[PDB]
Amino acid sequence: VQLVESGGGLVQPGGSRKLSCSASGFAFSSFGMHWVRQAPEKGLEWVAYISSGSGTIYYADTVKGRFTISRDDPKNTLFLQMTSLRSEDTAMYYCVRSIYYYGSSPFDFWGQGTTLTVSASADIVMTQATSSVPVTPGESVSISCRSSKSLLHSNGNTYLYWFLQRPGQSPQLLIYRMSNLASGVPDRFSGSGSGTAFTLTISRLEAEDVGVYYCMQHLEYPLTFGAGTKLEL
Amino acid sequence: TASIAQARKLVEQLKMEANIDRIKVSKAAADLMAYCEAHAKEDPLLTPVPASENPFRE
Amino acid sequence: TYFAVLMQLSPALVPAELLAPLTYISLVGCSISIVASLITVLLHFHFRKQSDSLTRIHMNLHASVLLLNIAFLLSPAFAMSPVPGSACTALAAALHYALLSCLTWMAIEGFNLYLLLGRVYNIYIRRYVFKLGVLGWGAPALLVLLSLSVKSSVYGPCTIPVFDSWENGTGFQNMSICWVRSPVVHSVLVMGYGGLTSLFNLVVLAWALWTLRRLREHDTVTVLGLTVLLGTTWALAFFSFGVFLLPQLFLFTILNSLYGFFLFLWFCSQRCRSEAEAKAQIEA
Amino acid sequence: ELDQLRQEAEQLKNQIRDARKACADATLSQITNNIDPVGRIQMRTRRTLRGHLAKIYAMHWGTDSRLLVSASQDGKLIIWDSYTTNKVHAIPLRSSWVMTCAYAPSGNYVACGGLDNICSIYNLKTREGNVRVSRELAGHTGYLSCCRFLDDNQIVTSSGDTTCALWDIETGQQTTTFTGHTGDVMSLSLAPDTRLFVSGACDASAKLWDVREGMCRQTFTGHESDINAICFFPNGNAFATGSDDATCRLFDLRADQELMTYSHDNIICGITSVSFSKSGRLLLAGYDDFNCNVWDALKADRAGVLAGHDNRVSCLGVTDDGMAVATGSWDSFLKIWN
Amino acid sequence: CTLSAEDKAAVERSKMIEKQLQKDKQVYRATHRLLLLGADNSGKSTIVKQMRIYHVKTSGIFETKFQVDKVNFHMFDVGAQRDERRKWIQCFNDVTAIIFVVDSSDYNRLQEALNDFKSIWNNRWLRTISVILFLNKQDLLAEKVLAGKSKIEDYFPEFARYTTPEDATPEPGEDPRVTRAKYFIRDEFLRISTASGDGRHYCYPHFTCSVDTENARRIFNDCRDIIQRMHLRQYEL
Repeated sequence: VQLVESGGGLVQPGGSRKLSCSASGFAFSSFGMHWVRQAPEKGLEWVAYISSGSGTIYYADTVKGRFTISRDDPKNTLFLQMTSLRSEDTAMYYCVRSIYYYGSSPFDFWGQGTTLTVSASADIVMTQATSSVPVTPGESVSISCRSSKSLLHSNGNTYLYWFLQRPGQSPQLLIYRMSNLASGVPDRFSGSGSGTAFTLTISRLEAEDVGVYYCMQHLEYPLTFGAGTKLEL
Repeated sequence: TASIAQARKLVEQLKMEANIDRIKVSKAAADLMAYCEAHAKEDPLLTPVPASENPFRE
Repeated sequence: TYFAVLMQLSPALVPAELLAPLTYISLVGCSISIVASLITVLLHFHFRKQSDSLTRIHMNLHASVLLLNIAFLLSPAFAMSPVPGSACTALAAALHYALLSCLTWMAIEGFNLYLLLGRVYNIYIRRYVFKLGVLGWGAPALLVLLSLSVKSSVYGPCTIPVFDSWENGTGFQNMSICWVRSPVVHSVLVMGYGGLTSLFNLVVLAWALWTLRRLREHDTVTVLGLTVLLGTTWALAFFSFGVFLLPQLFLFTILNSLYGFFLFLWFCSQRCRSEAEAKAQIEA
Repeated sequence: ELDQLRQEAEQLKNQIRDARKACADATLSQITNNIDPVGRIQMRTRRTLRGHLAKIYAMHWGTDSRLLVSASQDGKLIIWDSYTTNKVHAIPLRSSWVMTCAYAPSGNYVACGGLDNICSIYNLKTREGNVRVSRELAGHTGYLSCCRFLDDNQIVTSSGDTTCALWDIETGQQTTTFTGHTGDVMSLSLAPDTRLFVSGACDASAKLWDVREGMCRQTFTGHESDINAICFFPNGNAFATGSDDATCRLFDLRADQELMTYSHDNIICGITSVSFSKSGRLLLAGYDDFNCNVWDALKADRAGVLAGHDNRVSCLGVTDDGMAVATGSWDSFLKIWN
Repeated sequence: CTLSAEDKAAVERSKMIEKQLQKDKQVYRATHRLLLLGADNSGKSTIVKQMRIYHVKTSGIFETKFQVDKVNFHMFDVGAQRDERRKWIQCFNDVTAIIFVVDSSDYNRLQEALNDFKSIWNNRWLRTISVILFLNKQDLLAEKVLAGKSKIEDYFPEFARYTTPEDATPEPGEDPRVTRAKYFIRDEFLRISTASGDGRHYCYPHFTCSVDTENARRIFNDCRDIIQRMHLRQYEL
């Protein structure tokens, strides 16, 4: 599976720009799509979400009317129009795959991303530790996160997601619902939570686990990320 | 004969089945009843689980 | 009042001695009807079947006939002194709506028969029963709510004059039944509708007989049930002429007040035949 | 002689019958007559699952006791979230006529099969979200009656020929073939210890096999008509058998003998599915007369009737935790009774 | 609301699945499932290939698709199963019609074809299902009755005591002694048809040659009659 994005570049303030995500290698019709921003130095922030059938479309408060999303299913593409792009939008954009059912794993594949540079609210805020945790290979890392609201729904699921982003490619899913492990990540990762405070534990550190670790809540839209905790070698 | 080839398999199979130790029906009945009575609490179908911990309410 | 007042050209002539036997005939026939549907609706739910696309139309027709018989008896009730002004204008609208809904549902039964026997193969529509319910209830509502505001002096109290050969001089009092008092709607929405629908039902009945004869080349009990389900006794309201005093007044009443009872008989017979088929397929 | 060994086979049959009689000291009624009754059992359709277009034949609960795969004649396997009455997946089949449906213990694959002589294995969890057929097991010369999963790489299939077959999915060829029936096998149940399995055929006989060499251990002959359903006891040392004699028969492996028969006077319809409860006290059998009966497995008493169904009850299965029992009938309805 | 975002998206997925189910329910209801049965000598395999012009090794069901007058059918042929069809045939309790194809060329094993038709007719599951009987390859029968090598009276004794039926409508170009045997087979099958019909189902005899240049309009008309009677049974009282 791959998600290649087209768009980005230098755009003057107040202009309009169209960004496209071409999905090759999976069923685009049955999958929801999300757009995730990332500032040049800061962390991630959710932007927009379109569902299967274009019947449930959500936006972030900061992009409530400026951006519009639109999925073209027959040729497997997802566009968004960006109107009135101010300097706060100078972020790289990621086309994130998702699917929703019992046992499903949302936020599986993240596209490479395109850089869009603009020239010169009871959200569930998630807080992490400082983005500097000195850890050496072979040890156990104990990253922690805290939620403003208890994510334990009446169903019995704590809608928590832990992602990893290496200094290169786009972030990939590590654990979902604080306990379930991703499809491809090793068993060294684990997650333990109580509803408000959560811990991602790496029982054994390798050289490929260096990066920035990001949080997600999914109890209700919008989706809040957090600053992100960084591991350095 | 073609038929005797199939016939000689049945005699061997019955010989294999006959040489099997069989316990008394009383012992098997006692063991079966013991299993039924032992795990009697862990059966939502026997005792109707209250509508606070069974996942098929409403 | 008798049942024939609902649809007539302008006979308004009863020998004034047969009115009391006639009205009482209309009194009990609706009464035996007013329960016959109520139990039938009871039998459809306490003994619910697989919800066939045909029996749903029968239940809807039963509901329409029950509404008609429950709105007919209460027009004389709301034609008396304790009526808050235009209180029974709503009841006149309800009675006209019930008549139009019953006729439209008869036309719907005709269309269903044509699809089931004439257009044999392609009969499936997305939700057929819903598109028939809308056409049988709300479609004869865009004709009553449309006229409720436009020329609003169309419903309201009505006093149809009954007279013998002596013009009812110094005799009795004419019956009061609040109905469509404008003799303009009574030729385009009541009798026009009953000539558009009863003619269709008669056409489908002749076609049903022809295709049933070609299909068999009991055969009479099915046609007798079909002439009740489609509604052909309501075709009797075309013979209100001077010579035919007896049929359009007495035969019409005695055959249409008990229309709910006849429909209940049809439903019970169909249910018993279904039970017989189920027993045949269980024991064999 | 050509008929010489027939006399020897008859002598062996008489010997095994005499052994069964010698091991027969007291019936199950005589042993469980001093046990209190289960009481009058009532269950209601907590959730009814609509969406199938034609008659439902097969179902199978998952290990998690929440996901339910059901097979219908329109050519569809629908995976239902029984708690929320949702449709996780709607797999369209190649052959509209499907008799059997399985759900792997790991929850990764669903096996379908029918009159196409093919056991199609569908990979539920794939990088692409669509459920694609993993492999189409072929090699059966008859309609597949029951496909059951051993693990993610082995599957036991009872088909319309006088054979059962254990397949290795990865290789795609029959790992072993169990022969010895003289009629088509119509049902199959695997013991909890993933080592033995009983197959019921149209011979009025149920045979217990062993999946390590492929030779049958014991045969049980107590029925008159064909066998449509079979199910091991939760203990693993007894199994039930549903037939068209309007009788459900519980046999035991250790005694190699009939234990008990469930048959009431006003039941003249066959049994289409039999499943034990978690404790094994309740034997739920879905009959042809539009309903199900919950027999007391230790008293032979009709201790419960499940009513609502508009047609023949085809599939019937309890959950692993024993919370609910799901009955799928020919009117495209799945009912989750509790 | 009352349920989480993931459950909302799961409900949306279920709604999409139900939409697809509604879309293909139309196709399911429009198509008329047809069963096809016959002996090895009967040329059902020839028919299911000759009608295609106008419109895996051990596989069990072969599916044929054809539409007449914008009405689409689905014929199923059973090819790789055992002799005993008692168990699987119950899966065809809802098929519109059964097409029983009989080889009339061979005179021997016609009695077993009659027995097979009788077993099909009296089956409990197959009750209330009609049969469009096709006496196939009449060309071979016409050739053989003029060949003179074999006689009907050797296999059937009632042929000599059977005059041609008065309702026969044969082409005048054929020998009038051919139609005697041509309708004798039809009468033999129709006795079994009418022995226990009793109104739930009927047989629809036909005579079919090798190709006939058309064989689907007969099925169209016959299935129209069958569905018409099925619909009329809702008003039968």
